[PDB]
Amino acid sequence: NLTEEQIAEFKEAFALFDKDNSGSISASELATVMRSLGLSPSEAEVADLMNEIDVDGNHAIEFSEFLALMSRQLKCNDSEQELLEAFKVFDKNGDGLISAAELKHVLTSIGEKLTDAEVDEMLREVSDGSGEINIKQFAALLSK
Amino acid sequence: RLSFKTVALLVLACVRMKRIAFYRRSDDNRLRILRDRIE
Ligand SMILES: [Sr+2]
Ligand SMILES: [Sr+2]
Repeated sequence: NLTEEQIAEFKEAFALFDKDNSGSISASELATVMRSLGLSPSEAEVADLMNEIDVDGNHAIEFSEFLALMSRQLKCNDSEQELLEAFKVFDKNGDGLISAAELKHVLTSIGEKLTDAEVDEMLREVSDGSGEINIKQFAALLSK
Repeated sequence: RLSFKTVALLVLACVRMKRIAFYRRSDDNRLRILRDRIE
């Protein structure tokens, strides 16, 4: 599934968690990196992650388990690029937001004649009080 | 040397773990309330 280069690249990332170069990621290494990035995992969350990811049962994430953790991201790279391209179809001015005027232009392109009021309402249903739709909301919308 | 890609992959891995933990904890809580409700 993975090339020699893909393995190498993940190994470098893995090595950044592994502060003492022991060949695995401890609960303290995991908690430290996550906290330094502002993710504030609780102890119960860290304990759960070690249990779920290190199926070897040593409370130390090995490289093979790190790869299995990240493999879905590789499987999903094409979908992520498509999502961004689809968002760009709406977002003509490229400011990372979809407005009602941009939604209207797509609607017209595909032969859907809606009043401006209906376009406003269409956008409002999925915007969160906002006048525009951002990439997060675009993705959330497609999560059913 | 150290590349942007390497840093980005560390960040992605951390974000994925945070999300997994959040949703596992949230699933465990909801299964517990339903366990009680079932008696
Ligand atoms: Sr270590
Ligand atoms: Sr825009």
